[PDB]
Amino acid sequence: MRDIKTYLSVAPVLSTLWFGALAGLLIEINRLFPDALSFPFF
Amino acid sequence: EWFPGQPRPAHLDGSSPGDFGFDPLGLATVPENFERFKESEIYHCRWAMLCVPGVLVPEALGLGNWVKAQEWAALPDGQATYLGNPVPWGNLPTILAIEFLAIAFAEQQRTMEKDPEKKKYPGGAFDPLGFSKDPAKFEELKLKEIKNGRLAMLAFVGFCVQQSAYPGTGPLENLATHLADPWHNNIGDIVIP
Amino acid sequence: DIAGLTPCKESKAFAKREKQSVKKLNSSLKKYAPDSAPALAIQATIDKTKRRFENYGKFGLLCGSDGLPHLIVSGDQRHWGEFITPGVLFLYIAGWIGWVGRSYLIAVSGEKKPAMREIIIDVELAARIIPRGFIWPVAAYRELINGDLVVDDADIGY
Amino acid sequence: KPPPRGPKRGTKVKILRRESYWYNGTGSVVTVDQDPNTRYPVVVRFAKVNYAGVSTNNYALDEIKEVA
Amino acid sequence: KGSWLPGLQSPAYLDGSLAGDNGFDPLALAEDPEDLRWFVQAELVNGRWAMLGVAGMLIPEVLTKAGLLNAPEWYDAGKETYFASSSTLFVIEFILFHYVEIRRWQDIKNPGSVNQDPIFKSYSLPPHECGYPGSVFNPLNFAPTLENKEKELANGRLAMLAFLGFLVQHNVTGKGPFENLQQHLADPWHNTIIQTI
Ligand code: CLA
Ligand code: CLA
Ligand SMILES: CC(/C=C/C=C(C)/C=C/[C@@]12O[C@]1(C)C[C@@H](O)CC2(C)C)=C\C=C\C=C(C)\C=C\C=C(C)\C=C\[C@@]12O[C@]1(C)C[C@@H](O)CC2(C)C
Ligand SMILES: CC1=C[C@H](O)CC(C)(C)[C@H]1/C=C/C(C)=C/C=C/C(C)=C/C=C/C=C(C)/C=C/C=C(C)/C=C/C1=C(C)C[C@H](O)CC1(C)C
Repeated sequence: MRDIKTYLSVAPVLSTLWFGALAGLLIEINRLFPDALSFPFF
Repeated sequence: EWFPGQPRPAHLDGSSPGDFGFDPLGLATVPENFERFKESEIYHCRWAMLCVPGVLVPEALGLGNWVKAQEWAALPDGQATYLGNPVPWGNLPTILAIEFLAIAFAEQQRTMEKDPEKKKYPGGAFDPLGFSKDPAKFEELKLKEIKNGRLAMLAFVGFCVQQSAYPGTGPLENLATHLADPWHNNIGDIVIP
Repeated sequence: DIAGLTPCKESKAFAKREKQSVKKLNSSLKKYAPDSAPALAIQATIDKTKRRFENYGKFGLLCGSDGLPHLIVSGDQRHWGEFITPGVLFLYIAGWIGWVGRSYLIAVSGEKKPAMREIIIDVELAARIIPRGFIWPVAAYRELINGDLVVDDADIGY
Repeated sequence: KPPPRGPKRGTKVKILRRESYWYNGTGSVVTVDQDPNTRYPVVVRFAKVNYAGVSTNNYALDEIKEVA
Repeated sequence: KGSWLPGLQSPAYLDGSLAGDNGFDPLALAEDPEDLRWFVQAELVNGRWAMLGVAGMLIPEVLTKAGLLNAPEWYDAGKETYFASSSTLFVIEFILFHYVEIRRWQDIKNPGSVNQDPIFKSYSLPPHECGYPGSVFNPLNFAPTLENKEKELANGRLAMLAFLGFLVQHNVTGKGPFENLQQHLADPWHNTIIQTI
């Protein structure tokens, strides 16, 4: 079990999941704010 | 000290009139540079001290603006005026020539003498009455000259920035205007930021 | 009106671009059933680009002589919703990332062969080091104050 | 009884030699040959491997600083 | 002391000597002692001025809505017209504060240096404790004891929180927070952050 944990902590899979989460966040932001060119908050 | 708590750097152990321990850029680490800076400081403050009343006196009494006193040079036929006296040879070329010759010749013959104390403080025939009588009084009036001249240089900076922000004005004029009404005639209109 | 660039809340070529875009979209729309989900998404994108044109006509966007937005990054905070605030936001993010990475590495340096933890991250230590981002401006600050950020003559080895 | 040259053991050394990969580098002494006919009697391990794959080499004492 | 987490062990940074210790540093910022001092002073000043500000927000609002007084909202007081224009009082503020705060900072860098009013030599100052100045600040001879520093810091932390709340609620609403309280008391369920979005 702990072996599969140390394997999961190997940079490829960690990086893939991290990048997937980041891309999901970005595409969701783009969905909720289409075309988002300026900073119309301040 | 000029600043409480901040210790004085090494090469500022008083030991000189005007030394209140202010040197944040450490230019004074070089002895020759230090003496040269003292000499140039004395020159600067002395010039500005002579040259502030040359602005004040005309500005208030019978003269006009301190900028128009030289207006004779901008236009061809300009001839200077002594409170309402256009002196026969107060024309541009003669005063230009006397300025050149006197200033250059003299300040050469005076600078080329390396006492080196006489440079900063001439004396010689400029102390026959002995206003160097009292050494305590001597250092005291030295400190006095340094302080007054620092103030005069500040005053010239103020003149510059004021005449900049107020095109074509007079120090006494702006002073009387601002004093005439306190809380809306001041630097505020100039600088919100 | 910087160099004459009118905002397309008032210019015309912007309206022409908007009109032509919605026109070609609508002409494409009339080739299906008025209820087909593809046609529905087409109308959705139509109103979406429409409200985009509207939003652009709400935030002082100075607008070119050809009907296009044009940023104004000259420093005047009047047009700052383009560079200044997003710039400092991204700088905050980048400082976050740089500081957290540097701190992780400095920490994990003290092991037997740090390469084994540089290839296979100490995800526990990584998790208890990562959220420190809120300190990256101030912390590094003190570092430079205390001179514990740089080195003088240690170059190779460590 | 004849004083053995070189540091004792474990003394982290700073390299003074210029033409090595570890110029201004921090290594560890592993031994020094007490023979006075040597010409490079100290030997140092590192934690950074150089281009040739090696991680150890020889020096005299002049090219060492017994840092600590 | 009161670790705000009945199971977590407090880090060595916050032992309990300084007032208001609860080991509340889940990000290990002040683990360096001098930075801990820095943030102590910063929390002190922020809390004091936050108490000041939240008073100046709340009390005028209720005294105006009570009919006893008449004074604009803290945000509606800028455009108001006074005996002095904005810039004048602002630059006077700037010079006076560049005196006072720089003296404070000099005290911070040097314990017990800038003590005396450098104008007159008597009347000056009794030696102080950093963050808790001497005579001319505590005229009522209050003893700087515990349960005073703790109460100060707790009230100041809550004041900071309440001030940030004021600011963000004015952002989302622009209305008087006491009016928000009245609407709240009308129906807490129909009046909250949920409906206003
Ligand atoms: C002293 C702290 C304090 C107090 C008394 C209030 C009180 C109030 N806030 Mg508020 N707020 C605060 C801090 C505070 N806030 C802070 C720090 C923020 C920024 C995150 C906000 C952001 C905020 C928004 C965006 C809105 C309110 C609104 C309101 C009102 C309705 C309650 C609501 O919608 O939930 C409040 C919503 C929050 C996000 C508040 C979170 C505060 C945190 C969790 C700390 C407070 C914990 C505290 C110990 C418990 C309450 C103490 C109280 C019983 C004495 C109410 C009068 C709403 C309003 O005006 O409509 C009527 C509204 O739209 N608040
Ligand atoms: C957090 C780690 C970190 C930090 C603080 C820096 C800092 C710096 N790098 Mg750099 N670098 C890094 C990682 C890092 N690097 C990595 C991983 C690579 C290989 C891809 C590089 C490749 C690189 C080059 C080629 C150059 C720099 C340069 C520089 C300097 C100028 C900034 C710049 O141009 O970067 C530009 C930005 C990048 C190159 C992006 C790299 C940043 C990566 C993506 C972050 C890595 C984070 C970590 C691996 C993820 C784990 C997260 C955590 C949970 C552990 C600056 C000192 C330049 C220099 O020499 O300046 C004098 C330069 O020429 N870097
Ligand atoms: C909230 C705040 C800081 C909060 C910080 C917190 C909780 C940090 C917590 C942490 O770090 C710790 C503890 C430990 C870490 O491991 C975890 C985190 C979470 C990172 C500061 C507010 C600080 C708020 C302050 C200082 C407010 C001051 C307000 C003033 C002076 C008001 C002025 C006015 O009201 C008047 C006077 C008159 C009016 O008319 C006009 C104006 C000008 C508006
Ligand atoms: C009379 C009259 C009248 C008519 O009508 C007209 C006319 C002609 C115009 C006139 C006049 C003339 C004259 C003589 C003039 C001159 C003046 C001067 C000399 C000035 C100076 C002036 C000068 C000045 C101010 C100077 C200044 C300076 C300064 C600040 C500096 C400072 C510093 C120092 C120390 C050091 C440190 O570490 C740094 C710093 C910070 C850098």
